[PDB]
Amino acid sequence: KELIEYFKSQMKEDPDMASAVAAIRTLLEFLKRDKGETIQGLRANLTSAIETLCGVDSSVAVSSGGELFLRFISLAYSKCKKIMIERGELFLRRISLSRNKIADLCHTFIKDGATILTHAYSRVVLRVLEAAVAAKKRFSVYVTESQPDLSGKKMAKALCHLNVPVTVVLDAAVGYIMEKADLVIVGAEGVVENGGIINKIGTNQMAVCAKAQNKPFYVVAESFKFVRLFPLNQQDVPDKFKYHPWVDYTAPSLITLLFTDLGVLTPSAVSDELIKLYL
Amino acid sequence: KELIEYFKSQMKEDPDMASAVAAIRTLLEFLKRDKGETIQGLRANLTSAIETLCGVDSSVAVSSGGELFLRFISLAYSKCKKIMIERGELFLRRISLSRNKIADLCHTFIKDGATILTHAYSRVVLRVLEAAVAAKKRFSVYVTESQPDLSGKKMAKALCHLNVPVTVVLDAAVGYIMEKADLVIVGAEGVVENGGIINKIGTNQMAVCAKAQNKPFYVVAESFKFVRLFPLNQQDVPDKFKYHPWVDYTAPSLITLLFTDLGVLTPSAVSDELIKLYL
Amino acid sequence: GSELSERIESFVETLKRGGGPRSSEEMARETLGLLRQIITDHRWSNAGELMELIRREGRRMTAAQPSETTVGNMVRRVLKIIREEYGRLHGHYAQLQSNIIEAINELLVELEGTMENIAAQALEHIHSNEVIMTIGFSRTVEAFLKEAARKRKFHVIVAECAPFCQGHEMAVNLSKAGIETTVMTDAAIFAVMSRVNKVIIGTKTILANGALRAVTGTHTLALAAKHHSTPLIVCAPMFKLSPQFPNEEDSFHKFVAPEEVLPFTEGDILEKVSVHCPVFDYVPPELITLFISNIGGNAPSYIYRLMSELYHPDDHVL
Ligand SMILES: O=C(COc1ccc(Cl)cc1)N[C@H]1CC[C@H](NC(=O)COc2ccc(Cl)cc2)CC1
Repeated sequence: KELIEYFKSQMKEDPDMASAVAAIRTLLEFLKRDKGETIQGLRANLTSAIETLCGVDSSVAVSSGGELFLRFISLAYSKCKKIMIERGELFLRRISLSRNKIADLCHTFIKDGATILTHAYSRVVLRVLEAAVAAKKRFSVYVTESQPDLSGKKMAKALCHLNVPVTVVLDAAVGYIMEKADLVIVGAEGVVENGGIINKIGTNQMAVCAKAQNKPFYVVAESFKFVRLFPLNQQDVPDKFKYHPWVDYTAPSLITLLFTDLGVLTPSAVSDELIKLYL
Repeated sequence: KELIEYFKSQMKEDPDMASAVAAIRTLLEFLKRDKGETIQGLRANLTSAIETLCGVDSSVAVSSGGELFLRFISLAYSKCKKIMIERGELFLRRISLSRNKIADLCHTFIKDGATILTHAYSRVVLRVLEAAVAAKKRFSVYVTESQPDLSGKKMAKALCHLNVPVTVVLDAAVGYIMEKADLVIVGAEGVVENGGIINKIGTNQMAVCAKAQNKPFYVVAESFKFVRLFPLNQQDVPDKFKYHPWVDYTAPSLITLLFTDLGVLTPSAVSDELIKLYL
Repeated sequence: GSELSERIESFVETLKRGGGPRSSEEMARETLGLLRQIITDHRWSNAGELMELIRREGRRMTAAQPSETTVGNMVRRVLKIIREEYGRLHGHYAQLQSNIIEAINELLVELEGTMENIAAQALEHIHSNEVIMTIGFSRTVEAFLKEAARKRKFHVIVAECAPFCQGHEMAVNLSKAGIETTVMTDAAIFAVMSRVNKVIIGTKTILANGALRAVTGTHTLALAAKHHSTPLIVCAPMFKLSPQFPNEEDSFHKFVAPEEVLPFTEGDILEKVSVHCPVFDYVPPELITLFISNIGGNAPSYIYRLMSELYHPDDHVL
């Protein structure tokens, strides 16, 4: 098609780039290229782009982005699209400053001399740890190897360049090392209404062990990851996002705080943001 | 030496044989071969055998066997050893009937139509599941892949021959599948005083998730695995038995019942047995 | 001869059809008297044949009513007595029988003292102006409370048991002695639990795991007590101790006619709806704080040792 290969090469373009940002870029250029001047026909092309892009990629982050920014642009007839492209550009700018804001709000929560415990590789956790070490903070790091795709080794390699002691641990050894970790920081792949996070398979184990040892469980995520889902148990999550599952759900009961570009939030506040945004 | 190669070939002799039974066999033949007729000199050769055998193998089961049966034989001068060899033979017989007794006491606790959840391969769990399926019981089985040594695949292969639906799951996916498991059965590698078990690395995660979902957590082990240790946290366990650790500790707070040859026991009763045995 | 046979029968059918005698202490007394008459009125010379016929008739009893475990566990007590006497005389035939008879006699004279023992022990567990909660009806627990009331002032909250509202007569009996008693529906257990100090309840059977089989709804009360961390006390004599384990057994709950739950007059819906009326329910040992017995208080984590002290492990299957 036209969006499949552009998304693929955007992944190739910037190996240091997220997937939701690539998705919003692809949908922006898709809407800017075809020149769809129709009140109702524009939405058809939009949802076609969204369904195609989360058919190629099974991320909840991509679908959440899609939904929220398609509503944002639709919330903006000839002048409609003329102002909608403006609002899309400024949305892209805000989403770009997202991760820097996230690092520079949450790097102050890591008391130095502590021990970070992290799940598989995530760009937001890496950014906040870079911000912390740039502020002259020394700490030890344990990383889960992320057995399905060995992203723990990748996280350890990326964090070793930051001049910090990183000790990638086994997937099932968090229960052993949880008493040696002062806190847990994990980058959510998607945030459900109640405050839970639909992250990699072992994040739920992380949170359960944290509640078993009262250890703080911190989560960092961009606000374009706020998805309007409410799973009651593991099976209640959409099966498309699970594909041996790949991504499981963690209740807000197990999360202490969320560090988003909208400031530090109680797991209770994300639902407030979502119902203010009205899906 | 003489014990190293005999233990190795005993492992080669019977690939369907435990390590503690092989250790007791090797020590029995060691005491029966050298003909040590000394009140105090006999114990030197004994502890030499024990230290050698747990130097070659880093199992807590082997050391526990060693300790308990060296006390048993010492609890039995010319007639001393003459009756001690008798008591060793009957000890071997009891330890042989151990696993059959364990299967035939615990196979009745699996309500049919349930879902067993098991950690890495263990002979006792296999025996009890064989006893259950021989009693015309159908149930589903989830097995953890045991990432360090892929013993979950081995358990799945062994249990597939038993004509039961086995679904080996990921090491970090127990938190996802715990709601689909009616109970958890794991074969302990060693039983500490308070009732906890020093088993493979993910057994503690298993137990913590069980307490997170009130699911029954069952443990099956032979009484020669009763070790006289009391770890307060993960690091309190002996480091020699841990060798990236290999075996971690699970508190009796997280265990429902233990199925040993001495009958079904509350985690409280193992300490009673141990203090009656007086180490 | 045939008197023994017809009395054994009468007892079997009384256990099968309804509850006779009502009090399970009287049931223990009756079954012990019957076991004595059996061991006296049979031509047994070796202890093995006696144990075998005892096991057979006990199997018949257990088949008569599985939910009534007092009869079975006291049959096991008699079997343990026979084993102990045989070990004493072998580790001797007329002396064997008379020694078994005097063993049964001491068991029976200590049987009627468990009530008074628990009543005496009751005082050191109740303080002034305390709020007790109990569910259903239990002679042992009401004796406990009315013996503590002679020297203490306290409040008792009795949760009626639906459908069999035995808790109402218990509340009346407690009020007889001036024990300020509040009667409520079992639906209000958790609502009132926040203002309760202790939970004192009887039981029908204690399992080897430490769990106990008690009237329906008591598991919810135990869960509420655990949530509010209030101590849950079980005043159960030592003849309700059953060596069987929770899920190695069969026939745990006793289901009675659903007429007690939904009446016949409801009409056509009674062909479309499935009604269930479980009398008993399972309470895991994690929710029990302390067991009170005729010997003294004990944690649930010692009931297995009490088993080892009462029943031979080869007689757990009868
Ligand atoms: O009057 C009642 C009846 O309670 C119920 C009756 C019915 C129901 Cl539905 C629920 C509760 N209970 C009393 C129990 C003592 C309490 N407290 C005191 O008397 C003082 O408590 C203290 C004082 C000092 C200390 Cl250190 C601790 C507690 C007042 C209420």
